[PDB]
Amino acid sequence: HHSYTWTGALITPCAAEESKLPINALSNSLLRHHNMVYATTSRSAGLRQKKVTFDRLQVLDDHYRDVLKEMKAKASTVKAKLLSVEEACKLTPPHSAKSKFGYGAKDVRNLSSKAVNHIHSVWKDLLEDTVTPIDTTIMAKNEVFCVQRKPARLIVFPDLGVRVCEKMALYDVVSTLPQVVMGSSYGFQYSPGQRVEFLVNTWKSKKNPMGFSYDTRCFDSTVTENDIRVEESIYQCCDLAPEARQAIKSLTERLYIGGPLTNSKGQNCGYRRCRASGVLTTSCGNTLTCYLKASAACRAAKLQDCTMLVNGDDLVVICESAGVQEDAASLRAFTEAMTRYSAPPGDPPQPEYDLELITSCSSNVSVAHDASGKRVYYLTRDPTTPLARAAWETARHTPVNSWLGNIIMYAPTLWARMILMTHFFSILLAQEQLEKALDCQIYGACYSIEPLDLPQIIERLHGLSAFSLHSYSPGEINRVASCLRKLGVPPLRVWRHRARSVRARLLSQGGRAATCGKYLFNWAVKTKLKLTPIPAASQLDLSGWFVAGYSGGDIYHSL
Ligand SMILES: CCc1ccc(/C=C2\SC(N[C@H](C(=O)NS(=O)(=O)c3ccc([N+](=O)[O-])cc3)c3ccc(F)cc3)=NC2=O)o1
Repeated sequence: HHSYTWTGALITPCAAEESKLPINALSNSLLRHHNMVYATTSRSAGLRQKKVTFDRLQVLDDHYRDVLKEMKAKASTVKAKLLSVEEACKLTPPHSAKSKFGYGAKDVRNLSSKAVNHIHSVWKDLLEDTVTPIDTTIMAKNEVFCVQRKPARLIVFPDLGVRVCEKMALYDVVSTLPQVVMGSSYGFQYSPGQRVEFLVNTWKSKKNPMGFSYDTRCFDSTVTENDIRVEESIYQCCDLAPEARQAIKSLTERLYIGGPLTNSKGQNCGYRRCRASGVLTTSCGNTLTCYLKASAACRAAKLQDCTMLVNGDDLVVICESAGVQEDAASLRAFTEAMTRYSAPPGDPPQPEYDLELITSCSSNVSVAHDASGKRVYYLTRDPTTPLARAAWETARHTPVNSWLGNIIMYAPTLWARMILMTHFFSILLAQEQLEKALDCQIYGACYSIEPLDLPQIIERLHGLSAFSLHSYSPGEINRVASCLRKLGVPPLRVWRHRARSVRARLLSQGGRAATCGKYLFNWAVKTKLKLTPIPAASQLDLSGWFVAGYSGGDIYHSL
């Protein structure tokens, strides 16, 4: 029951790989300690392979089956539709990996005959063949981090033609089934503010609240064939067209459960028997399985009033404390149950009695004060990785602009406002690219967004209070202070100075640009303004922005 088997062929790159942080005339103004930032490359693929390769064992008890029966009952109320070839094509990222069959994402988005015909043939084959394993490409991802070095993560994905077929058969399913099955516990249905709101209200719902985060060790590799078949059984509970059921069964047997791994050079690297990280069902599948195992585990551990929050493999549990000594014991039982279900912990889970001390999705709840001085909760996170990536994107253009996604997601934070906004608007100004649309990601889905719309976007997501938060917590303040000293990032006084400059320049520009200067940097001036709702704020269509997770699902949405 090994997660992977290898032939010995190396996981190769499909282009040039940089490890050291690229430096340009702008680097120093943001970060001086350049050696602490690095990018993971294929060179460390071998190390990752050893970590993700192990034997899985599963002992499924009655709690497991009891929870599953419940999940299926909810899933049976779901009705999902097949997406047309055109609709699926539209969801394909302009820069998605091209097909090995004479066409690329551009041809797919354009509905070229060649692309449409191959997709139809791939679909036909899925209906007629439910046994032959589908080929996948294994690659080492190039991600940026701050030292203290980790081996590159692996990404396994099927060909473009297959990815479009996954959309047709399962897009509607993975977009609507999770919230129906898990209710308020499905994390991807919330915007950052709504996530904090749910966490806060949940924590208050308890007489004596207690909570903890549970980090599974290499979750993808712990997903067994059984887990993937159980996932399919859940999808099949939905009201689906017979053609969709066949396609889902086929995709499960031939791709989701496992298959051969091929490097960029076309050499067989081995075989997979665990979760593929680059398929449409990755996020929904992990979310369902994690929720199923954790739910069953809570019962086995006898935790009282268990409220969960799941986002793929990230898990948050808030419940009624049965006492400090009892909580620590119950948690140990939880871990033991999760382990029996093939989901051992990476790091020992610890009970917390302070909401702000629980970290999940690399985030945590914190509190500040709005213009009225009222206590306001918001989502933040350790800025280390965002800043390292911001440094990289400062001297290198990338497919995904993490700084933009981070501003949108953490707009209310001290670090995003003082540093990210100031630094990058200064850059956008100097190059006059404020109106240029940029790609970023939100819950795994790719979105093309223009910087000029940030004020509106942030207002809709976080409200006007995002532009006026102050008096952050000492804990947050010092975590940011530490990070800046570690990376060698200039202090507040410097950023405030730059913000006034950036702010003044934006105000001069006028229109959309002035709005950015007025709202985004109102904290830079000594005498604040009023800051009132933005007229075009409602015009924005943020409908499918916070509905589901699509990490590795090759999903696109143009704003
Ligand atoms: C890493 C070390 C560090 C830097 C900043 C802090 C802590 C801060 S900064 C702050 N507030 C200012 C701010 O709002 N100033 S004001 O002039 O807008 C202001 C001051 C007082 C009030 N008031 O109501 O009393 C309102 C607004 C700030 C917010 C966002 C940002 F990116 C930088 C600085 N509150 C805090 O706890 O720690």
